[PDB]
Amino acid sequence: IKVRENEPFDVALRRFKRSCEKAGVLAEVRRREFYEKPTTERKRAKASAVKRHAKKLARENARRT
Amino acid sequence: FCRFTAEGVQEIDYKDIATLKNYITESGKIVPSRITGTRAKYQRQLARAIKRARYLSLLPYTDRH
Amino acid sequence: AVVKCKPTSPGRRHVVKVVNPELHKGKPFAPLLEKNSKSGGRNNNGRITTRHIGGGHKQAYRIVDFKRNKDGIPAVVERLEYDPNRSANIALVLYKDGERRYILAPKGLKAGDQIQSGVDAAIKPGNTLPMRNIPVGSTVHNVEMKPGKGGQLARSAGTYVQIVARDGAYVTLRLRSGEMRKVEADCRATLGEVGNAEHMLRVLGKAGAARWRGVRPTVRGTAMNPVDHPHGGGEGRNFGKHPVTPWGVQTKGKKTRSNKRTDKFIVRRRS
Amino acid sequence: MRHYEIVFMVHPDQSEQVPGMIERYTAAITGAEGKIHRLEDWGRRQLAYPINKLHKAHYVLMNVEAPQEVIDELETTFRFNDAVIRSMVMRTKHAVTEAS
Amino acid sequence: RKQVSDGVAHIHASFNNTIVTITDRQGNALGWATAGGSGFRGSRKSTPFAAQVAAERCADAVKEYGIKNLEVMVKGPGPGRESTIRALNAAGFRITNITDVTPIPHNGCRPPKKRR
Amino acid sequence: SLSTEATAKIVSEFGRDANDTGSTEVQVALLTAQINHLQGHFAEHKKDHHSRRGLLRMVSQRRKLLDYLKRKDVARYTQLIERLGLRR
RNA sequence: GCUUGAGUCUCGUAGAGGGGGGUAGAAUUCCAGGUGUAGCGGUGAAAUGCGUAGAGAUCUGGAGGAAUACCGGUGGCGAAGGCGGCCCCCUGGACGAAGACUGACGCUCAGGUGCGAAAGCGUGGGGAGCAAACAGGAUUAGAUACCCUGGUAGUCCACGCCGUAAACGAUGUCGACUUGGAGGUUGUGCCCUUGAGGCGUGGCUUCCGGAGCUAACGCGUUAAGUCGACCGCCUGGGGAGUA
RNA sequence: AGGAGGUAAAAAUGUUCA
Repeated sequence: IKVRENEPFDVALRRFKRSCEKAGVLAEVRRREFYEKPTTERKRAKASAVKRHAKKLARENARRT
Repeated sequence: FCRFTAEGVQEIDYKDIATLKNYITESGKIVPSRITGTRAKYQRQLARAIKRARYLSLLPYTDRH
Repeated sequence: AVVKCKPTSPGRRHVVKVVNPELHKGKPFAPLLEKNSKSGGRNNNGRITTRHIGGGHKQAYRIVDFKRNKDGIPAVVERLEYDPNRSANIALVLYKDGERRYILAPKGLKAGDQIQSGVDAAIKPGNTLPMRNIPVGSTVHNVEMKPGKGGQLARSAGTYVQIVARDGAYVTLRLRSGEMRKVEADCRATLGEVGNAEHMLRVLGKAGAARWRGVRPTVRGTAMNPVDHPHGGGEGRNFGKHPVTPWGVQTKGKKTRSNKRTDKFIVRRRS
Repeated sequence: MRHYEIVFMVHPDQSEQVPGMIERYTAAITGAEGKIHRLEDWGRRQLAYPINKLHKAHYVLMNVEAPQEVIDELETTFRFNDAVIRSMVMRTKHAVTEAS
Repeated sequence: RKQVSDGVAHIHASFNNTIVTITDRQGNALGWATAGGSGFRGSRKSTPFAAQVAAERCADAVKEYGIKNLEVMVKGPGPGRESTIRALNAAGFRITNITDVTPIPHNGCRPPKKRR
Repeated sequence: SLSTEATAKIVSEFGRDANDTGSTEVQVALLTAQINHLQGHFAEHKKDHHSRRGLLRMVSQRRKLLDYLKRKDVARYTQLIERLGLRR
């Protein structure tokens, strides 16, 4: 949101902007209100997240590689 | 990973800006619990601490002031 | 109390009576009264200048202190009255030195409260004090235009003006209609709003209900002949004319404002 | 009676006239038998963000214990006194005395 | 003319265009250039290359003032936003500090439902 | 909502002593004390619907007890309704 | 009579539980003024629309209304509907701890009564944004739709009404019994807090799964498992949840 | 390994029984 690298930089190098928000919340408060999908798609979000966590502890098969 | 008042119990104060600014990014956002490794109970008091101190102009709402 | 009557007869089935049980059920203070005759809408020349006025119930004039020139003399609200010359109710206050006066009754002001005027007034409803002592954003009523003039704006039932900004010697108020006037800072204003805000919920019901308020039958210009009203004429309710007053001036959208000496104070016109 | 942790900031220029004020507010409180715990006057420090304009205001903490009636007496003297800007009252939790 | 030494460049990068203007530190504008006036009508109007020439044609018209160092305040998400500053870096100016002044609300007024 | 001293007053009054805190007489008077105090709350507000449901609960809890007391001991029941001021 | 049912009292704990009153910051729109100039906005493309009267952009100041970014998590609370910026006042419920007390006061409940998203209706205010209807421009064989620019009711507040939702874990309520694993959350006791802790004990809650159960899917100690008490409800499709 | 920005204007219909 604010960078200087005071004197010797000569290059953008601003990864700091994307680390805060800058676009994740703009392409969210851009449109599509709902008041419904939030609880729907985010209950959908971590539903699949726990199963990737499940097979994280479930890839102990052989498969030969 | 790290811990706080979870072991050495203490009440999170809002006048204490020293320990409070560790939980605030350069933008002026409240960091999530999924990073600082704090407990849920102490987190809520900490969230209330930020909102109280922000009202008393001790912490910025954003860095564009 | 917005109470609706019961249809025991036609013309009583629509009447909505606004009753206030706190209103003194006796006689007003004799010294502060004076007669008030009916004009009938007839001026010096005896001609009816303002139409639809006459009859009504005979009523007396209760001299109300709008000015409020007393300073630092705490008074107590004795009783709430009914005033047939207003829209709001009047409170008969009693000062410390034994003086009795009639004032407009604000919203939150029950008989037995304590008010006072002057620059040493605490910010409490009923208290009158110059506008550079009243906080900006506050709600006032019975506000003046000229210092010590008296108070003209916001005087009817449930009315109030809002102090929206203050710069130097001129304080801008937002009137009840939406106008944004400017005013001298020495103008005294009374805190709170004007009480009896349920006045507008009252429906008259009977045609005679209006007849004793003093109003008189209003005749539509279409019903008349062309010699009486620009509209008139016709052989079966014909109109075909641009709506005007009985004096040929275009009504329904035609600004008649032309003062020019007072527009210096007026910032924003209503909308 | 309940404890309170009121915090009120005063205008910079009016900070030269503030000391007498603290003793004025406490007088009405102890007049009603309200016990005082702290009186920590922080001092004129920087306002993180502009408040109605003009930053760098003067902070005053009181930390009072008093009856419920005298506080609305006290907070009404905050709304209508434009010298003091942005006041705030809080909860008890057995008022303390040490931190700064 | 006035010969202003320093200046602040502003970049309003939206999803269908980018209007980059150059003002001084006091806010009074001294010239601008859009991707919509550099030709590019339609699909090319929302491209980083169009943001490049916009920064170039804004590098001109401010020559009368000739500002050395330049503060950069980019605003809004979109196709430009980054190609407008790299083109402005090679424009010859001295980029002092780059900042992001995107107008993020705290759940204020309600955004449209459009798009299907 | 019944401060501790008010609770302590009624409990040692309608029963044997401070030890007596669970008897039926004690309960009815103590509940009535809360309802009489809560009557002031719903005098105004009129729309605090959630807390009201808490009131109606203790109302019927009182009525369950009184119907028990009458069914078990009409003697003390008659003396309780006259000392508390209810039961038409 | 008695106590393991039920309920009460003393001490503490967590929470978007509820009602009322103030307050704050970002942002949107609008208004006034300075700088400055041909586009702006929109889209698959485009056009209507806004614009040399001088927009958009930028800076300063002002007025309003509504919603509360981050914290925020298959996290918490509530009977359900549902409720989250901050603070104050009034106030409900739930849980835990070591005890005392009353002594079956209980479970359920046709009819009855109350609460009950949204939309809608009435009276009176308010009205930024969003947006039915409507209009215009496109798309199209047509487009009274999808998309775009505008836009009224409505959405907000107070007081009444309506009583309906896929009001749904599509699973009625209370109570007892029947292998475990891993997390979340909130109380509590003991041990060396010897160091982000170790071992038991309660309530709520999520995922995976054993027996059993099921038409199968799946449920699986918060059961659709094994039983008990009461209530509501179903009897082929359509007609019709209509006359 | 863990998280953010970007990624399809238009295309209707198919007689009856077996």
